[PDB]
Amino acid sequence: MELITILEKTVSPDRLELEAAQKFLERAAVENLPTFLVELSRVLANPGNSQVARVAAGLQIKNSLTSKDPDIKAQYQQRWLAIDANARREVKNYVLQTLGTETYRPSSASQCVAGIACAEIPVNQWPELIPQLVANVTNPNSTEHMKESTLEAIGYICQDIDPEQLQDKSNEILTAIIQGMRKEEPSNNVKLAATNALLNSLEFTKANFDKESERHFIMQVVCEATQCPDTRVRVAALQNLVKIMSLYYQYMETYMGPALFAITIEAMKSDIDEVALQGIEFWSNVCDEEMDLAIEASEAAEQGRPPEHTSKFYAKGALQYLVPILTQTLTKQDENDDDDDWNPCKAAGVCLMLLATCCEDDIVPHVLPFIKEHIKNPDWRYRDAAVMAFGCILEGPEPSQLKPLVIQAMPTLIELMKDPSVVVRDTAAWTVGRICELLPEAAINDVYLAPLLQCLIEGLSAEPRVASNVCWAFSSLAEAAYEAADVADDQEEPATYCLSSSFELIVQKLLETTDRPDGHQNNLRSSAYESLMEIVKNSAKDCYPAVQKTTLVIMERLQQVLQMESHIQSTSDRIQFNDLQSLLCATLQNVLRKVQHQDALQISDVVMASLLRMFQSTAGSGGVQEDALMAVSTLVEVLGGEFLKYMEAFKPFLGIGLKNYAEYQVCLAAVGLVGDLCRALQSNIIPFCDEVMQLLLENLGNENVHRSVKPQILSVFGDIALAIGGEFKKYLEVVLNTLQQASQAQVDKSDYDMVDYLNELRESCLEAYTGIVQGLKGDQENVHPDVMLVQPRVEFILSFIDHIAGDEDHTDGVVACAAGLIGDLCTAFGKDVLKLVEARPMIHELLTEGRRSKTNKAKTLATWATKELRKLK
Amino acid sequence: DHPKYSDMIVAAIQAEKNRAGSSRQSIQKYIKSHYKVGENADSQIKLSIKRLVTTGVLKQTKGVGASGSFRLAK
Repeated sequence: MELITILEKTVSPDRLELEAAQKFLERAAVENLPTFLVELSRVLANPGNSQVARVAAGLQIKNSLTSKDPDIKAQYQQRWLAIDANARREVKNYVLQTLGTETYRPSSASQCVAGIACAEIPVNQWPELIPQLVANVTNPNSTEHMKESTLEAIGYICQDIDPEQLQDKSNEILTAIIQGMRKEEPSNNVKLAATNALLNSLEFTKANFDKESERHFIMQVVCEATQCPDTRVRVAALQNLVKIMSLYYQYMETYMGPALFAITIEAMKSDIDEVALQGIEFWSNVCDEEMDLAIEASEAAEQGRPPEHTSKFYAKGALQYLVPILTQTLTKQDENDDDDDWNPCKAAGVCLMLLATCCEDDIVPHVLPFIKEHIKNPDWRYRDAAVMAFGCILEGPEPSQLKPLVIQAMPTLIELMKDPSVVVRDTAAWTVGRICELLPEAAINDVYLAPLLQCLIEGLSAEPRVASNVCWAFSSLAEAAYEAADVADDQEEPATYCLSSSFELIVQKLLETTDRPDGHQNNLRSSAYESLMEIVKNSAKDCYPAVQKTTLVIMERLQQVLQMESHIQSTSDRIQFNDLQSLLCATLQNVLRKVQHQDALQISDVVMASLLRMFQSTAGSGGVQEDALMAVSTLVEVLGGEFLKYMEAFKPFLGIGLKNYAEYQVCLAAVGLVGDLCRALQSNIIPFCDEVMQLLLENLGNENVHRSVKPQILSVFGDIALAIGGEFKKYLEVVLNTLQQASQAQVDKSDYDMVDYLNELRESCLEAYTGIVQGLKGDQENVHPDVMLVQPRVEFILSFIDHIAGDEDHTDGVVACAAGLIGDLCTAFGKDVLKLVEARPMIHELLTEGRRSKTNKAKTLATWATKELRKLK
Repeated sequence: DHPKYSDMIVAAIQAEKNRAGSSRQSIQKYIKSHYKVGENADSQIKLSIKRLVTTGVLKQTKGVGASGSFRLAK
């Protein structure tokens, strides 16, 4: 029987009938299902099946032909070419019937077809059909739906195809296209899908489009398309316009006046929402695109260069009409403002600033009177339009008009930023920063910094909605206070600033202010929580009375935070909460310069107890994967990372954490953790090592283990060395192996990808030997154990090592290993000494260099090698 | 075995390369393009990008935060 039945039966209460299904499908994947597809194609072709069993059938077939894994999709393509053509092509044959005979939200055959096509179009395994498809659409006798779901399928195909493939049948496709694009076609679904198909195909069109005539003929059909009521086809078209606009930018002069301008003016008048959504995002694209015309012509006339494409200055003739409507348009506000929605408004604003830069002086006469009229409008949705419109033109127009207004405005502004209407002071302050931001009239205040800050202190306690343009106004204020102390010459960043007298209040008002419930208004939270790491950055704790107590307060804020995050069931809520954490991994950074050697350490320990019980609850969910570790690679440096009290908890969860096969990068982190561990495993570490022995054997035995983590394997034993480490130095040779493989690693530094990290590992084994030799110095363990039973290979062990040592000048890290080699190499034995010894140049370059003064210990080591050298002759 | 996603991200950005256009949306759907990762790809990858911006790996161009268009630093 048929699988489609099976899809229904994959959810059928019959256990065995489902297991047997989930059984042939996992075998057939391996088996390759030679007929399976044909049978599925016939039933799918049959319109007599419910949409569900068939969409599911498309998901199974899909999952057998394409995949969200690039590779698996390419293998399903190879698996396809492996399948016999009779049955495969036969499947394709029955698959064609399904087009139109079903409804599927996602076309899966399309995505498979395009994916595999990416494999058969290249070899032209089945590119013949396309022309037939062309005839199929240039002559239509198929019902609406038959041709409809088929056009949606072609869209998906153009999408999922290897861009370098549907070229072979592009001509035939263009034939199909021509017959299919006439204005007469009725179904908006098929039409839309055709536009979306264009959208998917826009990548490699270039030759067909390199003819002005065809694109324009298209433009022609598209114009016939611009009056149809269905929104969807229009959207797909404006989108096409945007991409055609970006790549092969072409003139709309023909349609702007005839159709773009009239349509737009009434749409502006059109109170209906049609204008508001479908026509405005694209509109923002065209307006800036036009800005490209007024600046390309107002510089072409300024460059004595005639543009290949010429502007028209519709905007100059339209600036005046435009300035009053958009400014009046700023009144439909939303009291409670969360900044995550996209609407005509944002597009308009970007165009306003972007265009405004492009905009000529006409807008200023059109905005100044508007500013006057609403800068104090009693409303809130109205009062904003004047000030906003003004602040958007502070940089776009040239300075001749802009600089004077700011000049006389500045005296007025100080009083204004203190106007009873709080809004005037809020928008006023943000705007002032917007002025020094867009014009350079003023940089510092002397009789207002303190008074203004007196007003700002009081501003600290209002509603969020009033506070969001205040956090940045404050930022710019910090920008200003830096130019009242800097002068002409200056010492290191000054420890004391006058507010420090009242600063403590600042720091004690922020935690409460920053934690209010009515956060949804005006996107206030983020703008406060960021300036913090900066204000913390922009703060001095040298005295640090507050960093301490305040720090414990910070814990208290943290604790407060870690309770809604102990039960975060929403991804956005959990993600939102990592914002503040991120901000903490920067405020702590802005406090940590001073360890303070007492209270800071104790505070960390208390906090650590806080950090870890949640860690004692962070297991199995991937939580707190790296936010705390970053801090950790800095806490150990505070007291040398002794960790006498800690690591008791560390033993089982990481002991199973070293047992967890899945951790890879996770374990990577524990490695820099272990790096910090080298100064704390001072005692009684011997027994829980048999554990380490299985885990170390498993990871080290497998090659997969990171090449970098070779030195860290042994370099973190020194702390264990203080008490309860008992292995002797039989590991010296393997370190003589690592510095032997980095030479062996034929790392061709042709590209800048391997080097950006590379000279890090050397510092690893370097710290390893340094610690070994320092704590203990020995030439070899039992001479060499391998020579005992690797001797024949030990010849070469000394001949390719002789080639390793062939270089006259070597990197310092390699040289350090070599010096030790010089010693224990003359202590190992005399076999093959004369031939291997007389192996390389710079010997006289080195002897001369050796007799030179101030040579170190290494030069002396070489001479000793001469005792054993005087053991053969 | 999971392949390194960030390397893919760099390859995708290079793949979705333009010296004018930089908008993140384009790169993002490019990731939507070709194949697809686990449902939480957007969140985890996006955070990776954000954090490497914080390290100063890349320099802002347009927008603010992961809503924008951005260019490399010098």
